[PDB]
Amino acid sequence: QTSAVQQKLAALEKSSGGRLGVALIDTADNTQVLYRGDERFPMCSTSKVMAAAAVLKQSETQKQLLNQPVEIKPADLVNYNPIAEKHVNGTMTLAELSAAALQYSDNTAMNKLIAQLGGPGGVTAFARAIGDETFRLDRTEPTLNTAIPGDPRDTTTPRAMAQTLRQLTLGHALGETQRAQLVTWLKGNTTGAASIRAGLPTSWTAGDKTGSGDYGTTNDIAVIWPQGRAPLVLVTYFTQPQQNAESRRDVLASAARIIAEGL
Ligand SMILES: *[B]([O])([O])[C][N]C(=O)/C(=N\OC([C])([C])C([O])=O)C1=[C]SC([N])=N1
Repeated sequence: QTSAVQQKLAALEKSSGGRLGVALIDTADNTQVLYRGDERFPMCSTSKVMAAAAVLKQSETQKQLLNQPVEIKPADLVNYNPIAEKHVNGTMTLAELSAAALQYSDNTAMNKLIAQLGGPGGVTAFARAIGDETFRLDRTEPTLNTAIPGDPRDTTTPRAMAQTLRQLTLGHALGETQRAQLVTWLKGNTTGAASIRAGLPTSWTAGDKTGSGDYGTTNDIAVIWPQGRAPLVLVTYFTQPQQNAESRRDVLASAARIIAEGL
């Protein structure tokens, strides 16, 4: 079946010239709305939620892990390091790295999370441990953002990422204190007002993690507390046919608005 909402998303996609993937979970009734929900998309920085969550899981058995210092060296800097460059020849704690990765999309910070987990496969292993059979992280920053059409590296599906984000932020994949920490981090994101949240009333509370990469890849994953009802989880992924395509956060906002309309 094709619902009215799915028809509108396809219309949006046609006008956009790219490929759009959407997955909604409404936690009031657990119902789902998907558009290309089982197609793979490059995650880009939306993968940082899984990495941060994996380190939060490690911290459940190490009370001091989030305060553990990690050395930042000049050679560690990559393409986008707004927080880590302040700490070169110094240290950042794993909490500071997590916050920088999530709230500023610092890529050096992400590489330190990946290293703490033993490499990209450590992030994938955590995904599997919490029931996500789809997620895969294969590379570090910055090459995990190449976003080449047809490449399975560093991809997931909208369906899988919505389910995982629900389990991490509203369910019991993490301990209570760690879940709260992840939600606090996402709610303090600085990069998201033009993406999913631009399509929802600005008055609704939400947290999100954006992603950007080559092929004009423009992504967002969000947990949303709408006024008067149970939270939503919403994934919007978008990627374009040209390697040097421009960002299209407006397409994510438009997808979110269509979903909101549909409630
Ligand atoms: B993540 O997807 O937010 C990390 N993003 C990147 O590394 C890319 N751009 O990030 C900045 C510079 C902050 C931006 O302009 O979006 C990136 C990697 S490949 C590419 N074309 N853009």
